[PDB]
Amino acid sequence: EEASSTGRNFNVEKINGEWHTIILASDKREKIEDNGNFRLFLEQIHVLEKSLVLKFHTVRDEECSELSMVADKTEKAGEYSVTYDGFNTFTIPKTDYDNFLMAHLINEKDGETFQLMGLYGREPDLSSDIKERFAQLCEEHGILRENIIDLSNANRC
Ligand SMILES: COc1nccnc1C(C)C
Ligand code: NA
Ligand code: NA
Ligand code: NA
Repeated sequence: EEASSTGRNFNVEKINGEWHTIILASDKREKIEDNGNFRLFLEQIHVLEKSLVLKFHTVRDEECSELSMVADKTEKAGEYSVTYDGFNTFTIPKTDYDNFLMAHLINEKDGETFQLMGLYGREPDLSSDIKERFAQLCEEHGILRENIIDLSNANRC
């Protein structure tokens, strides 16, 4: 069974736990390239009453650094906000809880904005069919495949 965070049948507790960044995408590709601030490797999501504690690691010169961030629920169901290199809001348009999680984020910094989409897996990689489903969701948001970066060959420290 699949659900969206914005949907009536969403069960937020079910996204608690281990996750790995499999693919990232953006309509501002530099944000997720090598030294981009949004090239984040998710490790776990801790579900709380009104927030999600996101644990990531970033990479610089082949060196991993831990980074934790707290996302608060906003006034719209299924939407979360978090301060990180600007003001961010995100939703989970599709997840099956047991294999994948697809997030759609809007960042706003210095009066600008960009979209980020992420595909996270319970294991360090996902099937090619789920990766294709993610590409389809990115296309629905006007993000070209050339702006989608598979990081499955580089998500471990
Ligand atoms: C700040 O939020 C993020 N940044 C980069 C990748 N993924 C995320 C969360 C949406 C999980
Ligand atoms: Na809104
Ligand atoms: Na959407
Ligand atoms: Na959205």
